[PDB]
Amino acid sequence: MVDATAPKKRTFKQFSFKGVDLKDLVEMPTEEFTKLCGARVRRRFSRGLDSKPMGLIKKLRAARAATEPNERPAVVKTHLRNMIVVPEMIGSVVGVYNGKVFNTVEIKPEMVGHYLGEFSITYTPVRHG
Amino acid sequence: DKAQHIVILDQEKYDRILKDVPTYKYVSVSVLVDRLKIGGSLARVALRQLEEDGIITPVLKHSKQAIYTRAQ
Amino acid sequence: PLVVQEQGSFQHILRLLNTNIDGRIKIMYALTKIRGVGRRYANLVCKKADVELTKRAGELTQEELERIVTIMQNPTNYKIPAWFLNRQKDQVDGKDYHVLANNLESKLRDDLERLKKIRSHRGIRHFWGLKVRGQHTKTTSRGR
Amino acid sequence: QQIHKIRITLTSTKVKQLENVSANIIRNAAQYNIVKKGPVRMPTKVLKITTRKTPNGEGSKTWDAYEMRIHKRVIDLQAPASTVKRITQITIEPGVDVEVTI
Amino acid sequence: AHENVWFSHPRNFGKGSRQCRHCSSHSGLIRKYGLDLCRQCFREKAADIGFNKYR
Amino acid sequence: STQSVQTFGKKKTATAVAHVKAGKGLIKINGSPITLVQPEILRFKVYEPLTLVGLDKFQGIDIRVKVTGGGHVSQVYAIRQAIAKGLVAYHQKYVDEASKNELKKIFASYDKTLLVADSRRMEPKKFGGRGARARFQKSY
Amino acid sequence: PGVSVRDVPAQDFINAYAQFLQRQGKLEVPGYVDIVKTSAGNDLPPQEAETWFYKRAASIARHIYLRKQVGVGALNKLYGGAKNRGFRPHKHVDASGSINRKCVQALQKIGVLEISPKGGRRISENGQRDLDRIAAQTLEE
Amino acid sequence: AILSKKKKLVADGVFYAELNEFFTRELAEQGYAGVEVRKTPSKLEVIVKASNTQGVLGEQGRRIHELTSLIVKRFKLSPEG
RNA sequence: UUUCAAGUCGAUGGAAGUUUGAGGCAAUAACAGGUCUGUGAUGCCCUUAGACGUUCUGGGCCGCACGCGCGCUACACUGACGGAGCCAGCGAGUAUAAGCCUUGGCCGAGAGGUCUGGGAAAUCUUGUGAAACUCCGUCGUGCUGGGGAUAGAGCAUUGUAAUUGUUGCUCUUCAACGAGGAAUUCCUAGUAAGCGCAAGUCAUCAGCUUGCGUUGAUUACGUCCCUGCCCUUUGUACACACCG
Ligand SMILES: [Mg+2]
Ligand SMILES: [Mg+2]
Ligand SMILES: [Mg+2]
Ligand SMILES: [Mg+2]
Ligand SMILES: [Mg+2]
Ligand SMILES: [Mg+2]
Ligand SMILES: [Mg+2]
Ligand SMILES: [Mg+2]
Ligand SMILES: [Mg+2]
Ligand SMILES: [Mg+2]
Ligand SMILES: [Mg+2]
Ligand SMILES: [Mg+2]
Ligand SMILES: [Mg+2]
Ligand SMILES: [Mg+2]
Ligand SMILES: [Mg+2]
Ligand SMILES: [Mg+2]
Ligand SMILES: [Mg+2]
Ligand SMILES: [Mg+2]
Ligand SMILES: [Mg+2]
Ligand SMILES: [Mg+2]
Ligand SMILES: [Mg+2]
Ligand SMILES: [Mg+2]
Ligand SMILES: [Mg+2]
Ligand SMILES: [Zn+2]
Repeated sequence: MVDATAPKKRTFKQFSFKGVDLKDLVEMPTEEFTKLCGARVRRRFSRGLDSKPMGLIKKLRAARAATEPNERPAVVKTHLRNMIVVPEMIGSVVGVYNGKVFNTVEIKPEMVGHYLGEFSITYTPVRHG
Repeated sequence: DKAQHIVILDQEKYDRILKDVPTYKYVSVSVLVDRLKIGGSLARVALRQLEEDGIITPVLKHSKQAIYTRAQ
Repeated sequence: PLVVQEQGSFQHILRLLNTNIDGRIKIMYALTKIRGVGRRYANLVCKKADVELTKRAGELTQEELERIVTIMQNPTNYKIPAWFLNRQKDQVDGKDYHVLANNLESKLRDDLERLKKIRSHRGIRHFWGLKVRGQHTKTTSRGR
Repeated sequence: QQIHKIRITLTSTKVKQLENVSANIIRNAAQYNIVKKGPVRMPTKVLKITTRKTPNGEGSKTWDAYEMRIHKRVIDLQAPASTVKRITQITIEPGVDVEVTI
Repeated sequence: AHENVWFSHPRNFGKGSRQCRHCSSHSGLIRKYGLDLCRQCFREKAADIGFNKYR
Repeated sequence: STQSVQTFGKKKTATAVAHVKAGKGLIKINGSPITLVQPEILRFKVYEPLTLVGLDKFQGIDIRVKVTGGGHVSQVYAIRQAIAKGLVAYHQKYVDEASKNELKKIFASYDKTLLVADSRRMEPKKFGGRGARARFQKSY
Repeated sequence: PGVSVRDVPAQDFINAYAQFLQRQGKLEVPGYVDIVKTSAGNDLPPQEAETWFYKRAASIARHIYLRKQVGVGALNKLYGGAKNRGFRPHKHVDASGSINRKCVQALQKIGVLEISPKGGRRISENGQRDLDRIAAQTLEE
Repeated sequence: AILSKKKKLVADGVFYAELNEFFTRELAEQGYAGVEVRKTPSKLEVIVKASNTQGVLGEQGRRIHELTSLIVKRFKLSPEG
């Protein structure tokens, strides 16, 4: 086995997703971004983007443009919880239906590539006793 | 857990094998394992060579069963 | 192709990647004791290192032992396919990796908080210790 | 377009009318000196459907096993096309359907 | 507007994509041999169609 | 042509068409020698019709069989029946019937299935269970 | 009288044709043979790493000899076996397509087989010639 | 269009089953017994057996004429077929 | 043997001598048995425009401290893998669709992708070259190469949509389980037991049923001891009939 050492190094590290750091990630077009994520995401964008996902992105873009003192970009509500989070919509706040209520989530960078409804549980957890 | 059968053949066991196997009515994989304390894989290579060396006569040939007897 | 004998060369206990390996196990199945090394993976690193599988663990010399730990730590450098690896398309740097004994639980852990930090549904059920892959829990998994 | 090698395919659910039409055509192909090949008994097909007896879902699990036997016969004739078609109208039967292929 | 929403969800390749000839039901449909009949509707029409019980 | 008789033997689903022609004694299984039967432990089932009468009976006849259907074991019983029936059928047609009745005596006294096909077939499965007679386990 | 492939046991004929094909060395072996498993239903690669490709090609040659226009899809089903689904019952799963397609392609460049009309892969004019030869050098002992 | 043999004999039966119930609902008051479909070249003969053949063939056979029209328009049959 | 009767048990012949094997149908009445969640089958009650009609979106029917039932994998060597041998039967399959069965060729470790062709079918898929099985090897009684849950990362397919992973594939993790208490189920010959395959549901998903075939036994061919039912006799203050 010889030996082993683990001296971890840094350089003012910016958050990075699969070799692409946050700076370049956000202004990459979503066409380019999907080429470096999982198989399920890659298949979905090849199948054709219907109007519903693209319409939410347009509203989400406008909601950030409404405010330019750099605070939270006001909530956009939606039912479409099969939305795949893209770097374009990082930092936006969306209200995602869980069947009854608008769960409010703020799009953190580590949420990218996930399904929008995966962060809003649709059922209150069971509590016996 | 108590088996701890020997899998490496040293020199003390090697000549003990060639001194004990001929004095057997019937040798097989289990017979070699049972009394010589060697492993099953080591028994199989020992049988295939002891037959090639002429000490052991093959009564019956089979993958799952090797029936051998003394050649004297 | 015949029985051979040796004295003093066998090594009863091996230490690879800070894990103790029993020396009387066949080499392909001895390495499976190292967590992160399965039967399929151990078969290929031995074939890439030109270590014939017909050898017990203690039979190997030091020269061969170092040659194996080098390959496991650099699989892509030894014509090991990317799809054959443990951790491919890594989350942070996007390169294909194969995590090993002590590194596996660290990055397995780092994946758990990464799921829990974003508070995804899969990460939440992992926190509760419940099944995360959609399994029914009504009637199964009642032990403790 | 004269004498041709002509196939007549016979399918029906019931064999009595099928064999009557088959024999009647063979009979008419005998007194008329027309060389013939057949009839050829194709392996009969058993169309089976197995449903549950209960309209509801209560009781012992009992099943029906319905059947629909389909018998198919093909006969080869060596005659001009005008002769074979008029033979079909001679031996027309409601149960048996006829298709003619050259 | 409304016509683009009313009855807009696809109703193909599904259980609701087909129905019984007789009762227009969605459950217990029989598609073998292109029957497209409910299993209950089939029993009351089997003799007419030509299905008989022999064995 | 020549003295040729064609017969068949059967087991559950296996059917072995025996072409017993005459000749130097050629005996092949699907174009392969009987000396190469795949089930070695069952190699003596097809050797029985040979050693019972004596190989001298096969000097003048050659037999080529084509066995299809059934399973591995069911095919062995189909082959041995086609051979036994083929030897008898040749004697009845091209040899005196006194010899044919002699051969038939030794075969029948040893195994009925050499000449008589086994009539056993699989019982149909009935609903309410996973087998013909077996039923789903009942609970109260 | 002559000797054919059908006159020799299958199991030890392939062991002899495999030995010749390896010592001849002209068969082109793809580069992933030391890595891959024969079938998706299998869980481990073949134990005879150096010789398994030759033996499988020998088996393919013998199997094609006895039939007419067998395809490569049929070869996957033939060498496929029961998959070890964990708790679900066993099932038959076909073998890997590349291994079989490379073998028949490899066998096509050694001269034993060729693409037959109406599909499949016939045995070559020389394919009968050299297989029947190996049969003779099998049964002399 | 192109329909299989298995699917054609079943379709003829299914057509008979649906056609038979249609007469039971429409001609219930006339003692409807059964229907016989006699296929023939260039024509589809249908024989209905009823206790009263006046209610079907009434007022210069108006009902039977207006009843065969309900079958041409539902099974896409030629008016003469 | 027998009341020499109905029959039964043995042989011989026979393809078949258990009703030849197996099923389908199946009497006189009856149950508050189950279904109005099969019906454009229904009486009545409720609702009928802020619908309890119908449609659209999203969730749920899977939700988990627990008790119970039908099952599938297994606990190993009569075995696991690795090569090799290589045999069934019952069935199904499409068009200007809304897309069927898909060989053969070519890519791909696989899963899978692509190009042509055949088949509305004893023709082509298909000999469905299925699995158990057999041979030769590795393993060697070890929670081991038995077992494959749980979980991490990745690759494809179906589908508008896969997150609460549809499913498949690759690597890795490798858990209880070391033959199971009280109890209790099914079964007598090609039967039981294994072992797979097809059809139904089905865009996708079979640890499910309905069938089919491969390999193929142990043990009775008897009894009323337990259990259920039937008959006869008997008691009854029950007859809406002991839920009296
Ligand atoms: Mg809601
Ligand atoms: Mg196979
Ligand atoms: Mg295999
Ligand atoms: Mg297993
Ligand atoms: Mg298993
Ligand atoms: Mg009967
Ligand atoms: Mg009630
Ligand atoms: Mg209702
Ligand atoms: Mg209703
Ligand atoms: Mg219904
Ligand atoms: Mg409403
Ligand atoms: Mg439910
Ligand atoms: Mg849930
Ligand atoms: Mg049940
Ligand atoms: Mg095996
Ligand atoms: Mg066919
Ligand atoms: Mg273990
Ligand atoms: Mg697993
Ligand atoms: Mg008991
Ligand atoms: Mg009981
Ligand atoms: Mg589902
Ligand atoms: Mg299915
Ligand atoms: Mg009384
Ligand atoms: Zn219906």
